[PDB]
Amino acid sequence: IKEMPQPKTFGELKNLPLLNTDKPVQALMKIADELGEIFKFEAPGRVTRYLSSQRLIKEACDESRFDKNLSQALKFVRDFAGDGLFTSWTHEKNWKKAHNILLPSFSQQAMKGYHAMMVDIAVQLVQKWERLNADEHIEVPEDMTRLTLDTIGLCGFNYRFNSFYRDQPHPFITSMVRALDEAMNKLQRANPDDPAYDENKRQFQEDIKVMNDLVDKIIADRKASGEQSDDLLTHMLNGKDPETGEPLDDENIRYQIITFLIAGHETTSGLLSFALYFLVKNPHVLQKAAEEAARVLVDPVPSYKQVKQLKYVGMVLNEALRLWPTAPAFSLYAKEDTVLGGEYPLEKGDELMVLIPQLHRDKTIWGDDVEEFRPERFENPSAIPQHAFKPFGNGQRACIGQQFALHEATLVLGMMLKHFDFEDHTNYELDIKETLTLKPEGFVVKAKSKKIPL
Ligand code: HEM
Ligand SMILES: O=C(O)[C@H](Cc1ccccc1)NC(=O)[C@@H]1CCCN1C(=O)OCc1ccccc1
Ligand SMILES: C[C@H](N)c1ccccc1
Repeated sequence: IKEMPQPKTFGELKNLPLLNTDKPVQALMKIADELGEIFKFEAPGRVTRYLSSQRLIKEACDESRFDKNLSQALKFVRDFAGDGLFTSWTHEKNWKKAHNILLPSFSQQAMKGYHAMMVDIAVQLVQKWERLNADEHIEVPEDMTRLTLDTIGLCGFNYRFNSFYRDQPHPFITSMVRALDEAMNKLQRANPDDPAYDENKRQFQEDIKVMNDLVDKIIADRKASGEQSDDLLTHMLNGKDPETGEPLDDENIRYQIITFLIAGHETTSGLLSFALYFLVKNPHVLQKAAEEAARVLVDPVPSYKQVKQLKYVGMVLNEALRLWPTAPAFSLYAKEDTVLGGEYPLEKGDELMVLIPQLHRDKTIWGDDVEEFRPERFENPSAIPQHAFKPFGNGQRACIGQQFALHEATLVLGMMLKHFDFEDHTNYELDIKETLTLKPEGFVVKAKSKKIPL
């Protein structure tokens, strides 16, 4: 039994001003490097503890001992995501209900049904790049977000955002991004009292109304037509929870749609961006990956079966998730009084934060080379210890979208590597923008077509 280290303090603000930065996760990563596997973090009326070691995170991941907590970031996202899967407590009736209805829609099996629609968007990405002139470059995060948003639109609700036809966002996305922006900015802030932030508050209320009206219309216009298009919206309108026997009500369905639209703008787009970054910075790896893409994707249109064969492309994506897990933290609470790691006594209710990028750098798991991009670490998936690798979180509150994310990222990265050579023509310096998620800002490449017909 021993006392926790704590980073530097600002009198009565405690540690809060440490979050007065547009890169809080990165600042928390540098604090973990200084203080080690566990530190205390206090704000006025709040105390959490950041975990960085596999030794302590394997205990936090014990579902008999700890459950999902909504962090301050999750409570602010709930103002527009409501009791959707990502922002609901495990004990809220709508969590288990929604989880049991949607779990079949997100299985490895359901991916065979989404495949055609994903390919439709991936082919739009490849044609865009095939049609660039010699002088031009690729804005990598911008194009990946166009792809992932369009993919979740079409598979989710049979809606085309047509992001490859635009350089200005949909009225929904403007509100959605501006809501999320306001939600992360609030973390550091003084209070919800300053008249200054009323304008930020006014705007936030108009954005919640805009997202709510446009998604409530979508539900309404789909119940209008009676059409049964095999999409998440159909599954949610017809689907019945086997426990309660009930379907979701229209309000919860609107919350699920908002939740899914954010995920598929903010997470998979980041994975693909990091993955391409590590590939252009590691030529030997790009070469192994492009060899597999060219051998496997022998048809102009990739099949489900062919994407499952891209083992090494899978390993690249897992290595990108290891260094830069795009949803970098999740929050837990003690269900009862308990002792963490034989050393840190917690009371019932006490909060933990899992710093996933730090977990993924634990030299006692991964060796001394933790900063190296080596997809070969993942050649043998049973060599990875339990709870050493948690990019999709933990237990029943893990990412429902995991197989959807990996199928889309494997398909698209497969096709990119099949169709183009890539040049890091600016020698890009990694600059990680923090929203809810991580993305590489300003990441630009050139592609040189291999002139393979679609
Ligand atoms: C590479 C992409 C993604 C990563 C790294 C990721 C990561 C995560 C993680 C770490 C959690 C746990 C959060 C927590 O404990 O607070 C989570 C939950 C969730 N994710 Fe994802 N995600 C990704 C893509 C997606 C996609 C594409 C969707 C939807 C189509 C999605 C939907 C969700 C939902 C609904 C939850 C809450 C599930 C529940 O608790 O019942 N995610 N994700
Ligand atoms: O939101 C929190 O409670 C903490 C930050 C905090 C604020 C006030 C007092 C004490 C701690 N959040 C976090 O540690 C991290 C860093 C910034 C975002 N974040 C987070 O966990 O956001 C929720 C989230 C959403 C989506 C994906 C991962 C994580
Ligand atoms: C990280 C998680 N997959 C997420 C879910 C919904 C909205 C934003 C993020």
